[PDB]
Amino acid sequence: NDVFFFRNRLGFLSGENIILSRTAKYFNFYPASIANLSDDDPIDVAVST
Amino acid sequence: GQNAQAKMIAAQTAAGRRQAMEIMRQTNIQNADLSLQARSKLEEASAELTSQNMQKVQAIGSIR
Repeated sequence: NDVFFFRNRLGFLSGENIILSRTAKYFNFYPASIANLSDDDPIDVAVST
Repeated sequence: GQNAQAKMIAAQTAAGRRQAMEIMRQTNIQNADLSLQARSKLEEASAELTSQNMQKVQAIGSIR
């Protein structure tokens, strides 16, 4: 529905989901590696209410 | 008893030859154990270096 940039993360608003990109890599919406939860991982939080 | 002396000395050839063969068996077996220990050390080094890698993922991630 919308395209924005918050904290240097290219973000989208799809349905009830707010999707943010990596801190610097705007074109990488996937995490780095499943070994230890990283800091600049993408945020794909969903509003629950 | 020349035959008795020959038999006794033949036992010495037997004693030295089996003693030497055993020296090689013990020395060769110990070396294999040391090689296996070196391999285990390599595996431990790999594991600790992987731990160092995983810590790096989170560390450089925070910097970025």
